Formats: sequence, structure tokens, C-alpha cells
Amino acid sequence: LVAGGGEAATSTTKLKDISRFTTDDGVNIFAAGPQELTIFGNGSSATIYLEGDDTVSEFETKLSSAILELGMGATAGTSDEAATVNSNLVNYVSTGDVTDSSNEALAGTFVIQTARLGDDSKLSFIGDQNLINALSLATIQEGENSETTIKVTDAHTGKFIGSDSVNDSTLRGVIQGVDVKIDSDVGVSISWNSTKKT
Amino acid sequence: KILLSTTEAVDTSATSGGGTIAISGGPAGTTGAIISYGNNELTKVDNGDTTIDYNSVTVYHAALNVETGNLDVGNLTFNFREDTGTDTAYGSTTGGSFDLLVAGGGEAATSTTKLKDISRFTTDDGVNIFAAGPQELTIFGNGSSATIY
Amino acid sequence: MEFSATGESEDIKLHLVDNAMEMQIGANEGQTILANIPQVDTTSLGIDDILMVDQELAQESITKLDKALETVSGVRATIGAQINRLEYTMTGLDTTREN
Amino acid sequence: GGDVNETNVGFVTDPNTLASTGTAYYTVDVTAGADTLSSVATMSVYRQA
Amino acid sequence: LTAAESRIRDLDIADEMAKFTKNQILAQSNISMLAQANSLPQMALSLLG
Amino acid sequence: NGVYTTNDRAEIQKEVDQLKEEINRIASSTEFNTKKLLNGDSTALWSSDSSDLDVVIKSAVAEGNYNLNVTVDPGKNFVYKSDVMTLNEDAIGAEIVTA
Amino acid sequence: SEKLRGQISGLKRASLNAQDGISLLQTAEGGLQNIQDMLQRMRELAVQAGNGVYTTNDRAEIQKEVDQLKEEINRIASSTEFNTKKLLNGDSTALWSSD
Amino acid sequence: AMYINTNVPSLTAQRYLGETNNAVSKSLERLSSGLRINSASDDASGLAI
Repeated sequence: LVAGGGEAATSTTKLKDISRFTTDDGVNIFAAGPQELTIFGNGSSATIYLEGDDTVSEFETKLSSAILELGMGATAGTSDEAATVNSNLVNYVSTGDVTDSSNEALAGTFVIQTARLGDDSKLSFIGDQNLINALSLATIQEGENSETTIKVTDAHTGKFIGSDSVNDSTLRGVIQGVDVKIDSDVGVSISWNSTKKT
Repeated sequence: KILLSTTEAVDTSATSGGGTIAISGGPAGTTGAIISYGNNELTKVDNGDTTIDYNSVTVYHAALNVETGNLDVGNLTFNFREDTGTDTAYGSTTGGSFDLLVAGGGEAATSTTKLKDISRFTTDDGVNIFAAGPQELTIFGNGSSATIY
Repeated sequence: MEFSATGESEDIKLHLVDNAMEMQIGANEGQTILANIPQVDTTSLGIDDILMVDQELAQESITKLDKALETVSGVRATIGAQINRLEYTMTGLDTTREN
Repeated sequence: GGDVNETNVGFVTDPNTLASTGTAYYTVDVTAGADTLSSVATMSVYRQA
Repeated sequence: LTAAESRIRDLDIADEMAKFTKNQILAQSNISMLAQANSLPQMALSLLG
Repeated sequence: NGVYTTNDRAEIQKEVDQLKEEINRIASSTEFNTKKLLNGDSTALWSSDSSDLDVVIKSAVAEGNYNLNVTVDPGKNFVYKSDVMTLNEDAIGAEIVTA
Repeated sequence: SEKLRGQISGLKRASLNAQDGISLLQTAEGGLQNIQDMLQRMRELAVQAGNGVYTTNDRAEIQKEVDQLKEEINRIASSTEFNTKKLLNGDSTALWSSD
Repeated sequence: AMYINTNVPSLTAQRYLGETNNAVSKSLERLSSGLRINSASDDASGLAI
């Protein structure tokens, strides 16, 4: 199927041709040279370089690898579940792959998700004003925190000491003078549903 | 103490689907046990491109020390091939042998761990105590004292 | 004209070592400060092949000049951050000395 | 030691308390089906004095 | 734009002059106190001795 | 105040990071007679086996070894969408489409 | 007393070392300021040319002085010095070579 | 308690005089130059704008 210009872009279109990557004066961003993009998350940062000749699929692959470098991706479950989850992190929807009443109900858009819960899943983007404005990111879902049930008992006799149900996973006020922090990647299993794409 | 290994009898001759794993070697030169798997339990099937695949299998191994006889138990996870299979029947697998090297122990202290690798034996400034040289320890009791290096 | 691939790949070798700057900032083995200064010249700024002969290169020239200016500003402000940290850390040494 | 990958193992993860010093190499035979029998072999013994 | 840029040029000189005056006034008091502090101890103790 | 682009804020972040490093150093460098004061060495002393548990000391703690049991109820994450991208006036695109 | 006197001596040494360090950064900042000053005149003379009233000789007249300015900026890039240790020419971070 | 060569107040005065002198010098430099930012360390965001 040959789709002309003036229409949804395809998977092999070069980045120097998209309409959103030219200014009002007709000078594309990639004229001077390759562009930077910095991503902040999980108390870390990463930097990628874009050149005006790569296609969209290369952009998706680079973004997926950069995100997985931060460690936000699937943990060392090391199963095919992890491979599929890693591959379905950044998605591009073509004309022949639209699904009604789903996150991907719009044609030719990038969908971005992460593999952690709550505030840990917030991403921040830094770059040139024109590039950031051209990307025009938007939010369709916001994160929520978890509920942790904690019980404490002695290690030699087993006498009960205390229990709590917390939200930020910080055990406070049960052991005298000590606060304990427990990570949020404990006791969770992740799966991927392609029938609904979630 | 006496330490033994035990083996089970399996058919291991199906249309396809699995294989057997055998761990051997080590500083004690042990010849460990052999285990067998079932059908479609090592390699999965293609889904167009598969974007490269890997399956996971967990293995536990135990060793015995010769002077205190304290047992050490460790685990590993093998990742097996992307996607095999006959003409949409059951799967496929490849046999052979290769060599493996280890570094560190994991998240615990093993019986044969080197004393310069314990995280508790370094200060907050990044310098380890033993870098300068040997240390002295004194024990007092019952009106007597002793010193060790 | 016809250009063709040679057909035999080429091999190159590169040697790289570090020459960073150390700063002793304490009275015991271990506490220090590291210092580095990025290499800056015409080649680093990427304006080696700027040309002014015809009425077509000035626009690219202006773009490249903007990029070089923002890079130099970033470097200078990094140096400023370093100097501010050192100024703040100088006085605690004398306070501890008095105590 | 010298041997080429005749099998289809990608890599190994999660090494945890599997002893250490990594010098006496390990043999991880992956055989593709062979009849197995019931048997026993003495692994080790330990005496103090 | 040149009005906008000429808002980070320099402070209204009056505040700078005030800071300078206060600092210059306080310096002399520091000097006098340091002189008396140096004077006191040797003299007093050698008087005791 | 929004008059700054998304680069000035990263520039500020660099200096903020340096100040954080300095405060960490001064927290971890205090000393008297080989006795570190502020580094939690004056009240208690803790250690655990897991690599995902953090402990902060506030006041006097009692003693002993404890066993903890955890149960989890999950939440949700953030989902972002980018905008529609189209072609220019002179572009040609091809795709493999099924019907 | 021995431990305290040793620590005091170390403190004095670090106190001197701090200012000894700060001087170098001040010098580098001055040099970078001069470079930044030149680049802006380069930009203004760049936006100068680009008008069509001028023949191909006026642009050559501009080009000669632009080349001279580039040579001067290269000289100032390669001329900075402190105690027989060049700063800006990548001799403070790394060292590379190839055949 | 009277001692010999233990003049801690002299050290305190020396330190305070140090801050006073540095502040005076910086104020003099700013006034002579007639510019707010100067150098590169007074403000990190004004330079780019």
C-alpha cells in the first residue's frame, strides 16, 4: 500500500521529511547538525543523539535501549515474559495496527510506558526548545502507589511486636528510634496482554 | 559427615521438548547429579520475529567443606535458545557441553570467601583496612590474654 | 564516474589514557576532589570549515555560531559551580581547626 | 580450556552463594535425550580427628 | 530588548555604597578588638607571675 | 518563573548536584579522636542481609534480631502519548498492509 | 596529644591547598571569557555579509580578516599556561594517539 | 584559668577579619567594574540570557 504525502507516516520514513520537524521559516532542525535528548528518571540521566537520516524504527529501538539502560525495564526474571515486556515498552502505531477503545486508538503516535509503580515511574525530558515543542508530549495515565502490609516478629521466640498497612512503604513508629525503607520491586509479577495491549 | 548425590530414571526419549543437565567439576572435582526435563520446557516457538527470545531455568548446587563440614548452597539461571521447533509439532533442542567461569559468590558470605571482599570491612571513605597490613586482635578472659593476627 | 566498495575491510588502532586532576582536601587518606577541563579549540567548536564567498553560507554560519556560544557558556558555568563548591568548603576546615 | 559452543545456551544470570574463586572451571553438560538409570555415587566425607 | 537587557547591568549604587560603608565601619572595630585581645593575656599573667 | 528554556534548569541542576555532594562530604568527614560523630556511629549500629532495605537512625534503639513479613497490593504507572506525525507535500511512503 | 597535633598539621596543609587550587580555575575562567568576547564579534561580522549589494571582492575582503580572527582564537586556545602545564588543549583530562 | 599562649580569641578575631576583608574586596571589585554578574560564578543563569 503506497500512501502519498500531505497522511500517516510509515515505518521506513526518514526523520528529515516529517512536517513537524521544520520551523515556520522552513529551516529544519537537522540542518545544523545532530540533536541531543536528555532523559531524567529513577535518580539518573541518559543522553541520546539524533541524526537527520534515521527512520522511525531506529528511533524506537534507541529509546527502548536508553530506557532499559536506566534499569526501569523488566527485572531479572529473565523469561520470555521479560523479553516481550521489554520489546513492548515504546510503541509506534501504523494505519494497519489501530485498535479501537485502547491506548492505541490514534494513528501514527508514540506510546510510552514504564515497568515500575508509583512515583518511580515518572519520566522527564530535556532538550532544545524547538525539538521539545515539536515532540509535544502529553499524559494519558498517571501513576498510583502500592499498599504494603508489614508484620514484625522476634527471631528466636516468635512473640508478636507489631503490624501496619502503609502506602509509601516506610515502616515508622513500631521499632523505637529507627525508620526502615523497603523497595517497591518486591512481590510483584508483570504480564503483557496483547488482546487489549496493556 | 557423608554427602551423597541421587539420580532419577527418566524416559528422555520423546518426539522433542526437553533435555538433561549435568553439573560437574570444581575445586573438589565433584561429579554432581543429572536432571531431566519434559516437553517444550527448554525452547519456545517463533511468533513472526520474536525480537530474540530466551527461556529461563533455575539450578541449585551444593558443596561440602572438608574441615568444618558446613554445606554451601547456590543457584543460577540458564537462558536457553530463542525459538526452535519442527513443522509446528513440539519443539527442538541442541545437546553438547561447554565451560563456565565464576566470580564472586552472590548475596551472602560463603565458607571460602576471601576476607578482603566483605563489605563490612571497608570504611565510608573507600579505603579498606587490610590494605596497609595485618591487624591485631586481643582477647581477655579468666585472668589471661591472647593476641591473633 | 563510478564509485565502488573496495571489498576488504580496514583496521585501525587507537590508544587512550587519562590525565585527570587530583586535589587533596583532607587530613587523612581517602578524601579528595577530582578536576577536569574539556578540550576547547576551533575543531571542538566545529567551525573549521566556515566560508564566506557566496550569499548562501551566512545562515549556516549564524546557526553554528549560536551552537558554539551556548557550548562555551555551559563550560564557563560548570567552572563557576566548581569554584563555588571550593569556596564553601574552605571555611569548615578553619572552624574545625579552632575547635 | 578450549572448546566451542556446541549447544544453544545464551548466558547465565543470578549467581548467588555458588561458592567462589571461579578458577576450577565448571562443566554444564546439556544432553538432548539419553536413557537414565537409578544409581548412587559417594560425593564426599568429613572427619575431624 | 535593550531595555530588557539593561536590567541586569548594575545595582542602584546607593545600596552598594551602603554595604561598603557598613563593612568599612565594622573593620576598624574588628582591628581594635583584636589589638586589645592580643594585649591582655601576657601582661596579666606576667603580672601574676 | 517561566522565561527560561529547558536548558537553564539543567544548568542549575548541575550546581545543585555539586552542593549535594559537598553536604554529603561534610556529613561523612567529621572527626574527633578517630570517632566519627554524625555518621550514625554515636547511637546505634545496624546491618542486614537483603540488598533492598534501608535503615535511618533517629533516637535510641532497643536491641536484638527481628523477622519481617511483607505482603503487597499493587498500584499503577504513568502512560504518555505523543502527537500525530504526517508527511510533507512531496513525500512518498510505502507499507505492508493486509485486508 | 600526638593524634591531635598530627590532625592540626593536616588541617593547615589542606587550608593552604584550597586556595592553591582556586587560582587555576580563576585563570581558566579569564581565558574562556576572552574567547567568548571574540566569538560575538565573529557573529556580528557574520550577519554583516549576506546582503545583495556587494560584489565578490567585498566578501573576500571580509574573509581575510575572518581568517585572521580564527588564527588569533586558535593561538589563544593553544597559549594558556600555568606552571609548565597547559590547560585548555586537552592535557588535563586525557591523552590519545593513533597510527 | 590563666594559661600561656592559648589566645583562642585571637584566632576567632583573625577568622572574622578574614571574612570582612574578603567582603570588602569583592564590593570594591563590583563597584570598580560597574557590572552585576562579572566573572562566571556570581550567577550561572544570567550569562546565557
